[PDB]
Amino acid sequence: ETAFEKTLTPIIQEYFEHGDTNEVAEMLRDLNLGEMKSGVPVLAVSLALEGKASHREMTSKLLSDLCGTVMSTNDVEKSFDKLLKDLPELALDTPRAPQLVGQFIARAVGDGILCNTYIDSYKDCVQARAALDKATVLLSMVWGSGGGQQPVNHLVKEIDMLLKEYLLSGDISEAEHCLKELEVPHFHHELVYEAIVMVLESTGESAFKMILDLLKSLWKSSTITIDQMKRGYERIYNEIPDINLDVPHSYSVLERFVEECFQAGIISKQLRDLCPSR
Amino acid sequence: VIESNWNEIVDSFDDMNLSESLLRGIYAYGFEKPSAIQQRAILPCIKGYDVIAQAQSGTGKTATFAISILQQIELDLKATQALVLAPTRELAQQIQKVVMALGDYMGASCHACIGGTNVRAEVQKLQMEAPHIIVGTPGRVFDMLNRRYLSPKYIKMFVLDEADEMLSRGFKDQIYDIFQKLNSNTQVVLLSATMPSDVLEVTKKFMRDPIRILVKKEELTLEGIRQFYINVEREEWKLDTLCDLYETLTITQAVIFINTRRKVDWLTEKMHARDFTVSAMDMDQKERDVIMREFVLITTDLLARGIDVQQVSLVINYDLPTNRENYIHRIGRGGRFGRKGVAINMVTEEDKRTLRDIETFYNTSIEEMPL
Amino acid sequence: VIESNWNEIVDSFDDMNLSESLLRGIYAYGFEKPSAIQQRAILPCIKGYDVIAQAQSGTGKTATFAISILQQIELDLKATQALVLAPTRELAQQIQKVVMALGDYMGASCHACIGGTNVRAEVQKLQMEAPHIIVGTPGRVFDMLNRRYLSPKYIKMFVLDEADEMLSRGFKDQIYDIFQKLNSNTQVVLLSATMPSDVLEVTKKFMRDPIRILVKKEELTLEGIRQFYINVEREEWKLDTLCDLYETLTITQAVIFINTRRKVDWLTEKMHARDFTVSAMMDQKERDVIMREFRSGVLITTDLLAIDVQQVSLVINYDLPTNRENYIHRIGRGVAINMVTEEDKRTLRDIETFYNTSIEEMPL
Repeated sequence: ETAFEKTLTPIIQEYFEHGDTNEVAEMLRDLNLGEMKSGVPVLAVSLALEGKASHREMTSKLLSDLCGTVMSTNDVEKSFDKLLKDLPELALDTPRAPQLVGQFIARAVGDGILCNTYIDSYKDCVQARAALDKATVLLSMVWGSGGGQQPVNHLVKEIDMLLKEYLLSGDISEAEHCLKELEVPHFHHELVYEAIVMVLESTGESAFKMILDLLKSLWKSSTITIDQMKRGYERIYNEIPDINLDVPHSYSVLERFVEECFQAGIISKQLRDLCPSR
Repeated sequence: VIESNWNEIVDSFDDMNLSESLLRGIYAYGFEKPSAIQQRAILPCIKGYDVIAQAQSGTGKTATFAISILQQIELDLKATQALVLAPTRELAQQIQKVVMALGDYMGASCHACIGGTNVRAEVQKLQMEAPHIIVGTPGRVFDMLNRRYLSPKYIKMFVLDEADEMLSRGFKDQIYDIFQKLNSNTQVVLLSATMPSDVLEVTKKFMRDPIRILVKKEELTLEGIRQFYINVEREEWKLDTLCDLYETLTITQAVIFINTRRKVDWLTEKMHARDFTVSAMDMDQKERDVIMREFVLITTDLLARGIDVQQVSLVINYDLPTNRENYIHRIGRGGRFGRKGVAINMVTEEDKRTLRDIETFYNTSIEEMPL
Repeated sequence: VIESNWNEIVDSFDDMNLSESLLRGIYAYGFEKPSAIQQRAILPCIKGYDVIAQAQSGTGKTATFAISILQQIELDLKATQALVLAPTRELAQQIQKVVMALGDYMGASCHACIGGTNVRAEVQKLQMEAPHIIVGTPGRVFDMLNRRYLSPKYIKMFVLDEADEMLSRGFKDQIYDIFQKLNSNTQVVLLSATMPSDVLEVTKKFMRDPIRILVKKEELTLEGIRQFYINVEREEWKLDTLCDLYETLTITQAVIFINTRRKVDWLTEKMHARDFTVSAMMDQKERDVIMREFRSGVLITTDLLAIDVQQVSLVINYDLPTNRENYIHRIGRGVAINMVTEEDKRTLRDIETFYNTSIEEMPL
C-alpha cells in the first residue's frame, strides 16, 4: 500500500518535467493497479498542490488525458471524495488547499471527467464546503498559464499583452505579477525587448516614461536578472538597423532611452557604452 | 480642409457591382449599409480615379480602400498588384487583417511587413512569391523595392493611408522614392485625417485630376450623457458600493470598466459569489458570443472597442481610465444624433485629483451621485 | 538586498571545532572545503547568534544550518531540541535527509512531517518520542504544537528556511503563531533567497542584534559553455552516434540527460552490453552515485533528479528538454552537446532564441 506512493509519486513528479500525458499512462497500465486505482488522481493533485501553477495545470490535464485510457469515470468520482476527506489534512501543508482543490473540481467537472451535479449531491467542517463553494461559483461563471513547456511565440503573445495592458493600467505590480506568473525567468529579455520596441515605436512622452519606470522597478525587484537585461538590449542594439525601416528617428530615440537607463543605473556604463548610432 | 469635388452617394453595397465573393465577405465581416465614406469613396476607387479622401481614422475607412483593392485584383495573376502604405507596423498589420477578412471568399493574397525576427523568412516569401496586396511602412516597403524582393511591374493601385501621420513620422523621402519607382500608370489613393501643406503637396505632385472626398466630421461632445462620481474613500469599499448600486438601480444592461484583466476576473467571480450573474471579457469564438449576444458586462478597456457601448444605458467606471483620451471611449458619445444615457465614476481619495482632470480635459462637468 | 555585517571566513571545516563524529559525517557526505556560505555562516550559528543569511537555494546552504544544529544537539537529552521550517513537505524531507546524512556517526535523531497516510503512526512517534530535530511545514508543525505532540520546552534552535518561499505559500500566520510558543530564549536562523518587506519584518520582530551574512548569488549563464548540436536523422541512430562520440572524445566524466526513467534503463544497459561502463539514476543507493559523483568517479540521469552538474566538463542531451527553462538546468551555468533529430529540428531553434544564444554544429 504505502509501497504505492513509493511508486507513483516519482512518475507523477517525473511527469511535471517531460509533460507527457502519454508515458505516464503507459507505466500505470503495467502496474495493473486494482481498485486502488482511485488513489492516483489524489496522489497527483495533492502533489501538484505543493508544486507551481504549472504543475497544477499539468495535473488537471493528466486527469483528463488519463480518464478513459486507464481510468474509470468512477475512480475520479471517489479520488475527489478522498480529496475532500483529506482537505483538513492537506491544508496543513498547503494553506490555500481548500480554494485550490475547489478549482480542481471546477475544471474536473469541466473536462467532463467528473459528474455533472456532483457538488450538488455531496450535501461538519468549513474546509470542504469552502472548497465546494469555490467549484460552484467557478462553474456558474483557469488555472491560467503557464510557462516552460509552452509554445515560444505563445509566451510572446502573453508578454505582449502584459506590456499592452500595462500601458493602459499604468499598474507596475500588475505587470510584474504576470511576467512572474508565466514562469519563464530566462525568457525575460523578451519582456525587455518587446518593451524597448514599444518605446521605439511610440509617439509622445508616455511610452518612454511608463516603460523606463517599469524597467527600473523590474530591475529593482531583482525581477529582471542583470543577465536578462543585457540579452534584451543586445537584441535591440542588433535589430535597430532593421527597426529603423519602420521608425526613422528610432536612433536618436533608443539612445535617448539608453541614456535614461544608464542615468537611472539599470544598465552598465558599458551597455550604454555599446549602443549604436551611425 | 480640402475642397470636396465629388459626392454621389451609393446606398447599398449591392449597387456597387462587386464580385459576389467580395460581397459575401463584406457582409460576413459584419457590415450592413455602407458608412459615410463608403457611400462616397468606393465607386470612385473601383472606377480607377485617383482619389483623395480626408476622413477620420479608419474602421470603416480601412474597409473602403480594402474593398476596392480587392474588387480590382486580378486573382488569376500571381504577382503583387496593389501596394498600401501605413505609418506603423501595427497599423499595416490591421490593414492586412481587414483585407484578408473581406477577401475571404476570393483567392486574394495579402501580406504586411516586418519585423523582423524572421525577416529572412518574410523576404523569401515576398518574391517569390508574390502577394497580390502588400501593406507596410514607407521605409520597409521602399527598402524592399530597392532590394528587389518586390516588383513594381504589376502594381496598379498605390494607396497612402494616414498620410498626415506618415509624413510626420519622417517618411516623406521614402514616400517620394517609392513614387518614382511605380508606373506613371498607377492609381493613387491618399486618405488623411488632416491635410497640411506637406500632405497637400504630395497630392499636388502625384495625382491626376484627383477626386476630392471630404466626409470627415467632428464634435463629438458628451451632452447626452449624465456623468456622476460616487465617492468611495478606499478601493476596499469599491466592490461593496458596486452591489449596493446594483440593487438601488437594479439595472438590466450595464458595462463596467476595469483597468486589468486580472481585476476583471476578480470582480466577476466575487460577484457571482454574491448571486449577481455577470459577464467578463479572450478569444473570438468564446468572445464573439458575449459580443454576439451583447450585440451586466465587465471588460478591460482594451477590448471595449470589441463591443458597441452606445446602445448601453449605463456605463460604470470601477477603475478610472489612466489615459484621459480613453475616457470618452468608455463612457460618452455626444447627443442625438445618438446618443446615450448615463455613466458613473467610482473615485477614491487618491483618485480625487485624477477626475478633476478628466473634467477640464473635455470641458465637462461631473456631479456627485444623488438619490 | 540585506546589508552584510559579519564576514569572517573559515577555510577548512577543520577549524570549526566540530565534534569528530560530525566531522566524519560531513566528509563522508562528500564535502571537501566549505562553500561560500559555509565559510561564513557556520561559526555564527554554532556560536549562538541569531543569523539571517540571504543565500541561494540550498545544496550545502542546507548543509549549513544542518551542520550547526547537529553540532549543538544534546545527544544525551532525548527531547526535541531544534525545529526547522520549510515551505513544502518535499523540501522538509530533503532537509532531514541531509541531517541524517551528516549526523550519521553521532546519535542524532531527525524527523520530517507528513503526510499522512500514517499520520497516526507519525504522531505516536513525535511524542513520545521525541526527535532531536524536527523539520516540516509551518502549517504541519504548528498543528502539532497545538495538539501537543511536540514540545517547545527543549527547543533551543529555530531555523526558518526559504522564508521568502514560505511566506508566499501563505504561512505568515502559522509562522508567527509558532514563534509565540517557543522560549524567548531560542536562537533563530532565517535563510532566504530574497528579502522582501514581509521577510524582513519577521527578522525585525524575532531576532536580537542579528547577524547578516550575504553570499553573492551564482546566476546560471550559458556564457562559458560551448554548445553544439550533432545531426542525427532518426532516433534509431542515436545510441550508435553516442558510442562513436564516446571514443572520439574518450571523455572520463560526462552527464547524459534523458527524458524518462525507462529510456535511461534502456540506454544504460545497452551500453554496458557494449563495454562502456556507465551510471544510472532511493537515497542510500542513490546517495552513492551522488556521494561518489560529488567527491568524484559517465552518468545518465533523467532530468528530474539532475547532483551538481557544474563540476562536469561535458553534458550531452541525448533527449532534448521538453521544458525550455529546464535546458539551462541541464547544460549551462562548458561544453554541452545536443542530439537533434529531423523532427527535433524546429525544437532546437526555439531553445536558441529562448536564451538569446547560438548553437553551432559538431566540428572535428
